[PDB]
Amino acid sequence: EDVEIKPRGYQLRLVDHLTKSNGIVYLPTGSGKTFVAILVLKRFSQDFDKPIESGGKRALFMCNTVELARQQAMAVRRCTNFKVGFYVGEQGVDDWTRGMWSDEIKKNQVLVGTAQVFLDMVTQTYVALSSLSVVIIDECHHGTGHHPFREFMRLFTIANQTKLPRVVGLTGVLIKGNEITNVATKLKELEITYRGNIITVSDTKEMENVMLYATKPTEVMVSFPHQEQVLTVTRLISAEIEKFYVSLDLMNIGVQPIRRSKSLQCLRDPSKKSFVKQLFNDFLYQMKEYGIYAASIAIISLIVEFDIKRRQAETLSVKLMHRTALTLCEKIRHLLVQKLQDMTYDDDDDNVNTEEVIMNFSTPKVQRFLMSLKVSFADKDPKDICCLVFVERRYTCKCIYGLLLNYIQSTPELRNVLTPQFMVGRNNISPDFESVLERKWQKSAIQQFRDGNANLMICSSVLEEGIDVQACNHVFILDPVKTFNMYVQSKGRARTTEAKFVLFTADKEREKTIQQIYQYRKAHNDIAEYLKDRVLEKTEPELYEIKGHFQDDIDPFTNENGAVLLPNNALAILHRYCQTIPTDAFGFVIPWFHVLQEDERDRIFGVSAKGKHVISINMPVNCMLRDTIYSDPMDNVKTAKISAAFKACKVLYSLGELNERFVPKTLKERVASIADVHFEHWNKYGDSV
Amino acid sequence: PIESGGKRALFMCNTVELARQQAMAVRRCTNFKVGFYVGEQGVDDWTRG
Amino acid sequence: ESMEELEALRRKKFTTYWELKEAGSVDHTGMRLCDRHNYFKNFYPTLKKEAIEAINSDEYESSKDKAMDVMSSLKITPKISEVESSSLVPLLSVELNCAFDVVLMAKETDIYDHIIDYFRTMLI
Amino acid sequence: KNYGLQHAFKMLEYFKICRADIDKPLTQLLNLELGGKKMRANVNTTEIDGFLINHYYLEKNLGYTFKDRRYLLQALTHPSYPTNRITGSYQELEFIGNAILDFLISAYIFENNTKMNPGALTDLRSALVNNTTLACICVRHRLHFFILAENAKLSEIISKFVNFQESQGHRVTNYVRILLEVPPKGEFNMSTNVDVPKALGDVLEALIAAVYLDCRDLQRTWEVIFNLFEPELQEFTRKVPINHIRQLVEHKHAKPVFSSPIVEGETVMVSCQFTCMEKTIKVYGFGSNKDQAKLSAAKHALQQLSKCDA
Amino acid sequence: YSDWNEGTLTEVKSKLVSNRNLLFCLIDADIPKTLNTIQFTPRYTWLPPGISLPHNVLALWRENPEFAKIIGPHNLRDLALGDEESLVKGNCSDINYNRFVEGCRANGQSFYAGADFSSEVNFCVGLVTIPNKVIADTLEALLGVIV
Amino acid sequence: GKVKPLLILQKTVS
RNA sequence: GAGACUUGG
RNA sequence: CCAAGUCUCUU
Repeated sequence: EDVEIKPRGYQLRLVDHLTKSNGIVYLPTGSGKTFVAILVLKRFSQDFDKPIESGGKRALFMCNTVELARQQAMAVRRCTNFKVGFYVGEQGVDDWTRGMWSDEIKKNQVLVGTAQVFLDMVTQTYVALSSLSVVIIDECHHGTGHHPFREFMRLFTIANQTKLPRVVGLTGVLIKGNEITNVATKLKELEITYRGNIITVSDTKEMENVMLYATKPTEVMVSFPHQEQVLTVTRLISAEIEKFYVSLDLMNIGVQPIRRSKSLQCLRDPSKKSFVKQLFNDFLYQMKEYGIYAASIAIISLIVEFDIKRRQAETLSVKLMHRTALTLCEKIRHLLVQKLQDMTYDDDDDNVNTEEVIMNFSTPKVQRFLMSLKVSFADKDPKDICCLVFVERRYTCKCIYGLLLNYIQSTPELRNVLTPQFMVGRNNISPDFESVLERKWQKSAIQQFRDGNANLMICSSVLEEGIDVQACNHVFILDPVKTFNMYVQSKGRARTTEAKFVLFTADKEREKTIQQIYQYRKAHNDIAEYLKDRVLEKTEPELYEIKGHFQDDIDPFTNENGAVLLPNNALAILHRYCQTIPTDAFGFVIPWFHVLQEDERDRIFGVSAKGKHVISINMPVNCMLRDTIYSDPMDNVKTAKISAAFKACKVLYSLGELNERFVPKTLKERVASIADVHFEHWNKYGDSV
Repeated sequence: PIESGGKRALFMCNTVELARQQAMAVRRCTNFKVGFYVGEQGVDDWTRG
Repeated sequence: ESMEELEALRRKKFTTYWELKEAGSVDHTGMRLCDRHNYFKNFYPTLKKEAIEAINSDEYESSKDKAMDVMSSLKITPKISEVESSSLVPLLSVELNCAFDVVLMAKETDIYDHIIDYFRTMLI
Repeated sequence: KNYGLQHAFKMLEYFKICRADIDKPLTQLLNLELGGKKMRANVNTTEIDGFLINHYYLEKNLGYTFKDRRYLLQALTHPSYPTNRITGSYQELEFIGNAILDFLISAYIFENNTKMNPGALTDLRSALVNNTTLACICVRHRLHFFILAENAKLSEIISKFVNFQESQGHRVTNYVRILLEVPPKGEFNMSTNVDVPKALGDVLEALIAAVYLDCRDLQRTWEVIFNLFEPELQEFTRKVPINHIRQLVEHKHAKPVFSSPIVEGETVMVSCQFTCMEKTIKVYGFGSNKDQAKLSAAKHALQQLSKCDA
Repeated sequence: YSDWNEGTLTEVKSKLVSNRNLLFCLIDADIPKTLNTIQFTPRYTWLPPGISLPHNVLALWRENPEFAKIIGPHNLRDLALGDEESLVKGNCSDINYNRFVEGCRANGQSFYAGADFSSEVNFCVGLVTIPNKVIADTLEALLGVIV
Repeated sequence: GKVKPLLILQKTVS
């Protein structure tokens, strides 16, 4: 009984286990998972006050996504007496001088910020691992492959081993992808990437205590009668879209930067034309999947998007192309509304006729979804309904949101109960349909959800992870479930008592989705038992295995200053430096890569490059490296590219273009390098250039 | 490297699991990087490269 | 008057200047952008029927002549512009220079008939 | 001025302006070394012809016959062009050219024009080195066609600029697009600023630098420059175009008033309230930024006043 | 190779009758240069016998390949030869030649890599592109008629 | 026709 | 505005 | 070659 919620018994056990050893906590998501992070921060709060110069130390909170970092920092500030810092690219943190970093760590005892910001910060030697008492990583399951979590983790294998901090991982799911088979190996690679062993509650009393804040939502599968017959307007629309594609193939827009595959194997349709093709293909898929009314909403989405692009056009040719795309979109919308009105002869009551057309002019999936909603929240208090909907594609959220708006303001029983709302990830789409330049609305959708302004939320894999939301009564997974972790986190989002969980699946895929859901059941139970029964006195991986877990990649390089150039960051640093050479708003040009072919590979690399991939980087004309640096023969294109970038950045550092810290030389420092040598007479007047 | 006059070690054991134990002990007791080769990893099919 | 003058008559002026040279015209049409496609549905009726007669007519010598006669019946002067394209057959672009901005292109062999079938799909 | 180049260069050795060097006594500052990797002097002319067809046309249009054509290609190589992997961009060459041309033109006007005051003389130096006049000269001789560049925006600006210049008959003028009162009549008198790309002047200047590096004869280079710029030399010796805004404020009867720039999207304009023959004409300038919009308005006003006074 | 086993015989037979081998064995025989594999559309893609491209631009086009890459049909459309040219001059007038070549250079202000401007116009220079399967199939067709 | 030999140029060459 | 990462197709 | 989400840097 206290305003500062006391540590719960299992929280106490987790804290006093972690304080002695670094490890990973594995619990269903909630305020307890964050609170244990708070308490482990508290328990290591001895050396914050004294300055780093006096051997002081700080704390490092690792979040994945910027908004998650914001929310976690807010929670820490409201739950702790310390003062914390938030660090992303928005705060203009890149230019922060060492004095700013110093007095910052002086004011902020706890440093919170996204992965890559802190990764660059440590690699730039701004702060040292010895300067950090503890490191807390949330959603640590994301730490695999070349994820920045894993890079930061690898950094520990370079500095001295006696000043290494405490590493704590928070997560409600341990696996990332679909590799649910052979769980033990994956769990071991995760525990060995970090420097600890997973921990959880085992005692039945602990089980019951956990259940009070964590609930297992009741779930039922729901399936719709899959129909395939399609209406004539669909084939027509396909025909005009095809004609537009063939015309656009030869639009011959002004020269744009060469676009080629991620593997540098094939060329590409430029971003300008490619974007149009992607938008129309998505619209076609939306129409195919959800029917005609959904298509009517999606076509207005396209209209808004393309009008925005036109207003953002700069080329007469691109202006023309985008206007033409707008015109075709408008034609399609007119035809769709004609088809809608071609059936309104059935009845003139447009209110209920909207419902009826959405039953007729949309696919069975949609019909099932809508009537399930109708029977789910017939006459309930809007404050008492808080449910989520999960859909795959970005534009699906907008389309279904508009469809639900029309449905709500079409049915008497739901007109005054539901308040549909939506939200998607980065590259935010316009939430408005009338293309007006500016709107009064400012409240964000998530804030509406938290405050209760919005009760019905249509999200696509964004609100699933990390984002703190009140327990939701219902969670409708409209799209098929695809990933174990995604399934688990979606299930955990439905946290409240008696919360209902719903899956919408096509009849033909019914048994396959059954297969998947029960493979996931088995994986979850396996994780639970494997944690419960396993016992180990060491409770940390050994040095040999930790060292063996990482060397597979190319070894990092360091200078006498200790600055580390991670090979995974080589491309990022290359593009960073090359972004500064141009001196024109339009002369900006990025590096051009090239892959050597067998015969060229021969006459240069002899017989040493057979059965391996090699990539040559040929930087633009401006800068001085034009020797066509060559990557060492690597197994695959990805590693070959990483090697190419590593070698190129090493050469640049050897040529002094990197200011002994592996960042491009700014004009100020670039000139200071020459100051002493061409400005001797300055220093005698208490004056330096 | 061998072509440069280099040389390698050979910790040959009797049984596969005993070879596992010895390789693991070697790994924890030595800074060298060791490769484990038995028929289960498909040692037969590896190519010259 | 403060908002009627200061923000306002300038809102019109700024958008006007955009349509003059900068923008590809703007939606100053009153209806909702959602309902903007209905612009030609609500187009001036009796002339609508006259254009229906013209389009359904079969006395027109060429699709070029058909397009011009129909489109003047619509009381609109389009501009035929050649868009630089890789096609051997030149690619032409057209404008409807009306508040309901509209632009089409195709190969010269197709452009006129494409106008015809467009307006068939739209004017209905 | 008094002691000429090969002597007063050592003045810097005296003043340590550029640090004295026994290897390079300042007297020898005409020994430019374009070292580094940016240049190669070994490629056969066949590759440049593959990049520069119709060489003879360009040679006769420029009025000088080149000997080592590689200098051309490296000079015409716009940085955005990727497929030239033998030479660098023109930036390092326009860097030296700009100075070379400023010096040569200044020397000519100094030697020949002793009747014109130093203040307007520096104003004229600024105007002649101004990228606007240099771009006009370049287009007048149709050199822009061969520039080897690979970006849409610069090409498009070049296209519209050459169109407008041709509409002006290759005459330097207030670079204004009179959108409305041949301009049509409308409610008010507004216009936009014809934007001058700088890559054009850059490439012309780098070409002259290539001429210098090839011939190593500066009299012949001055011959070329005089042939190219003679009309402007004859003209500006009769009228001195100072900065347009300063031209207005000094002009007795301009008295322009510039309103606050109101922002919509990326566009901003300024209402220029001025008077002409005791009647107030409301003209407006437009631009991406505030200063550009003000300059547009001022140029439009000078345009209007030029038609009114002539 | 009667001694060989069945599997290797099958593998070798597959290689022999595989498309690539047939393509190469017919290419070296110089038949593909005479294939009828493009729909006859005389108005657009065809070269009448007594009519040809200007010799000056023709020689430039064949001699200079790099220049050839980016040549676009509009450049040809820009070469609106006067009657004297097309009838008696053979090569185009120097002014037309110029303007066309600068137009071709300006084409570079469009896509060097992605857009193959030559495809729509290759028939003018006599180049054609054919899928491999067609080449192989012609080889079998010849064999079949001989049989 | 004939350029005036620029006095600076004629001086640095003679 | 540009790039990258993860996962999947 | 396509979908989702995330991050960095920058207008």
